[PDB]
Amino acid sequence: ARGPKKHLKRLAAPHHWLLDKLSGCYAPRPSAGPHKLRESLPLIVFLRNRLKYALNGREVKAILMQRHVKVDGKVRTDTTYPAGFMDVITLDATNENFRLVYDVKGRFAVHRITDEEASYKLGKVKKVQLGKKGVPYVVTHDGRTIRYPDPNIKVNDTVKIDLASGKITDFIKFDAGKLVYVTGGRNLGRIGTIVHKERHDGGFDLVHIKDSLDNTFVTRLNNVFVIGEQGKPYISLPKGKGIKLSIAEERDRRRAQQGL
Amino acid sequence: STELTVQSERAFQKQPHIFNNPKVKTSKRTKRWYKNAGLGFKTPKTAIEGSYIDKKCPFTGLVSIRGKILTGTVVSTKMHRTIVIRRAYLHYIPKYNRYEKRHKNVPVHVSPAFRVQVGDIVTVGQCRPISKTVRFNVVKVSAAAG
Amino acid sequence: MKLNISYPVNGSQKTFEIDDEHRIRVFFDKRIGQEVDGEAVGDEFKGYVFKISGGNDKQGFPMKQGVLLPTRIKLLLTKNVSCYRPRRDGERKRKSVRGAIVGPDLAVLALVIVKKGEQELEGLTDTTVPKRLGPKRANNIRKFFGLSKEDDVRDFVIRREVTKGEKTYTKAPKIQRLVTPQRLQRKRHQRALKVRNAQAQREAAAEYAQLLAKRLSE
RNA sequence: AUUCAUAAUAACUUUUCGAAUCGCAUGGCCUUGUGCUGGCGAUGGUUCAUUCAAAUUUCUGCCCUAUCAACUUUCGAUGGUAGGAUAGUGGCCUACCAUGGUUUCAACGGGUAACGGGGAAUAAGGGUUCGAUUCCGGAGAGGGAGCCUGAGAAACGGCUACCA
RNA sequence: GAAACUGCGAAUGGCUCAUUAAAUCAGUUAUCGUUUAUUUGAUAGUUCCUUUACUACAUGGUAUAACUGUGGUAAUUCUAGA
Repeated sequence: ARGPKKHLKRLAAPHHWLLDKLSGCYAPRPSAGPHKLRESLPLIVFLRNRLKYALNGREVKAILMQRHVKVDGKVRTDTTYPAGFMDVITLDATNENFRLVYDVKGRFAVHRITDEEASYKLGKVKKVQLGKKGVPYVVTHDGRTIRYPDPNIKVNDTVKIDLASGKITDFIKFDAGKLVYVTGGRNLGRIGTIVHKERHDGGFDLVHIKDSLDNTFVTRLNNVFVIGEQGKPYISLPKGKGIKLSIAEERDRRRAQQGL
Repeated sequence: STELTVQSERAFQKQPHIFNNPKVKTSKRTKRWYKNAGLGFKTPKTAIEGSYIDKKCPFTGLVSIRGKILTGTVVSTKMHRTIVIRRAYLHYIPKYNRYEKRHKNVPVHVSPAFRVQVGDIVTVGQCRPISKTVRFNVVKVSAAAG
Repeated sequence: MKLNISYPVNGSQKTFEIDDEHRIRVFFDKRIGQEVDGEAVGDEFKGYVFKISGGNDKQGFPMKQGVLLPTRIKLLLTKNVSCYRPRRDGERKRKSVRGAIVGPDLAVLALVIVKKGEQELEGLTDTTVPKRLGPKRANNIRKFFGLSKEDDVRDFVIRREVTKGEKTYTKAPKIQRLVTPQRLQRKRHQRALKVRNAQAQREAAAEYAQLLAKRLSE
């Protein structure tokens, strides 16, 4: 139909934004950006549904226009900015540093960290390729391309990249027995290990995941994301630690913690 | 199940960017390029030693094999470089809880390193559509009962 | 008809309404661009060699250039050609038009003096109007005053005077393309950024080559 | 899975791109010329990448109809070679060369008060009817074709032609 | 801070359901079969000249709107001459 959609109604955005059905037709429709509009979250729903620092889009626009919100270190005045996975949205005013990591349930929640670890974001690589003047380069999943890598890096390896240097720091070579953060499907937002790895050559190779609490599952491989060493993750983790309790014991934990 | 000469039509059938240098004495009698099809499949020995061209072949050729991989028997062979498959299968019905027998047809590009005829259960993968019906290139063959 | 006559050298223009058919009919069989003398329409116009410029018919539908076979006609028009300013960019339109060869119902013709004769006309010979807005590019000012390369064209610009109700003050055009210390610092910064980014990529390549030698050392 | 990324050679090209730009600050120097350096951020500018996309495309799946049993080919019907076209594959079109392709497991033709899907109603279970309509996908701007502009439209709150 | 020149967008939204019955469409595929403004991130040291009597880089050209004035036609978001 003649060209690109710029509207997007409510009941069509992802569900991890947790928008109410009413008080509009529309839903804040990410611009083009680093992160996909299924896996990102705009700053406006971040600020006014998840942090409650405004009540109006008027307000969120003035807030961003005051040049405090340094999403990956850079001031953003764009309401429709797609803040997505492993994002280091920091401030100066409240001096707080939010990292967009998920829930156990699959929802971009709040994760308030220090200034240390507000200075590096991780990233899965998704193609490594050779370019002009014989220069190799490596992609991430925000689209950060980086020239001159460590050649030890392959595809599906993760990288710690700082904020402003680029300058690829401690990467992780991908293999078995590593802590990963599965970020898709129903296994979205659970943490486990690389107990087994399988190649179905030609279509959609997979990886067995065992968590800590003896729950095997088996994910696809564009949902894998290495967060590091065995019991040693390079960043901090939310409550639950990506473990996905059953619903009855979930209710039992809620009821027991309900009251003293 | 016929074949032809070396060059037939009004062009000179070769592969692109393959240059049998006339100045250097070619000890071998050609520079025959090919590739490996992948998906575990094996290039036939006839393909490497052969003397066809067929730019639509997965072997010594310019298209590539990806997408769905399938099998089926062969019901027609009377085209030039294409056969006609009949993927026989059963269709369920929820209401009657009972299957019903059904079929389609999906004509594939028989390459002249593959000797086929009626019978011949074949295996065949998807290859960037070639003409209006044919999206599939035969990669492996087998006989019918004997 | 009605005839507008224009003299650019003094910059003026005026309409007359001559009706003497024996005078008017000498301009027939003439397209736009030709030159005449108006001794038929007036002995006051004797020696004044003209050049016909254009005009409108008895319905206002104008003329153009190369618009021959002169009855009123329709034509598909585009940008950059007259009789139509495009109201949405890219759009073309089919507007009517009239032929340039002078016929009888050309209700307004307008023309220019290209060669002055001998007589006097009250509003186009002695009455002069200068230009309204002066030169504003630096080289236009230099050619307007015949200025050299380093003649400091800043303070030789056309100053215009206005009073508000009493408070008199001058104003001047803001000269664009002036070589400024602004542009000096800008060219300096841009060239320095270029050469420094080049040297940084060179040194990064060198460090990467050292790292690859260390990897190949195994 | 590659003739893939890339790299090099030999050249070619109406030789594409390589900031004649702007706003704040006004800082460091000595060989004071009123000289030399100098930040913050605004648009652009080439390719690659990402994103928003779009177009094709694999598979499988549709209501009634035999008072529709054969259909397809001048003028492409199926397939090849090669060229043009195109964003790009492709009978998409053209030359040439073969008669193919579909079908009683229902083709082709007819109806429809046929947009489809998400779903709705009624509900023991198995189902039956409906879905123009709050979302996705489609399609159209009176009927029908053509085309400028533009990354994107066969745009109609654009144009041109005819018809009503 | 009017008017215009420029760059952008007016292709999104909105409406209806007439057509179309393997067509669309839903799942499930591919781009090793291609375009893509935008946003994000990378990225650019070479342009002329037998490389000595060079040929603006403290920087090169006219060519148009808004404006000024003379006008048309009963009449258009019509426009012409200067």
